[PDB]
Amino acid sequence: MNIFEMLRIDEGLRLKIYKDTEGYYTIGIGHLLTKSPSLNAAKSELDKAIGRNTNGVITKDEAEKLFNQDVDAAVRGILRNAKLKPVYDSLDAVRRAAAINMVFQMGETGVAGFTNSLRMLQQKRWDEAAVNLAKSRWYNQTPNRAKRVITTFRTGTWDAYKNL
Ligand SMILES: [Cl-]
Repeated sequence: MNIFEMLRIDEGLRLKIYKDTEGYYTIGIGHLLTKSPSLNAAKSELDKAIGRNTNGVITKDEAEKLFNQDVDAAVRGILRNAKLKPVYDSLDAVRRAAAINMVFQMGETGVAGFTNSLRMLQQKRWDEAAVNLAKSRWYNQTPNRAKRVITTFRTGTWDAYKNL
């Protein structure tokens, strides 16, 4: 298991434009295109992302290319953020994956707002951090995925992803 396999499990893979859990146009492995309700606007973003005039449809190779870029962007966002970087630096590689997962799903700004959870993670108060993380719109809206990510933070193991 690793961050790529982890996010592949959590996001799935779809080669045609679809709507994510919030109703936003998305493609591939959870690549958000736009928050606009316009499918045309989504298609425009897709073509710009891929570098060709698509039919709202991409190849697996293209989906994986975007995915790698998005994983990179998440790590980049963490390392450039004053609130996220020290917590990330403080973590083991398994828990680092959980942090990347959250940033991939909700963005750097959203994750940086988990101030109290972040503090508990940096203190390595795993059970307390887990309890705090679950007190969120995030957990309520995507509880099964959030449970997996929280279990990863709680245990520093891949146990939540091993049956998957
Ligand atoms: Cl599930």
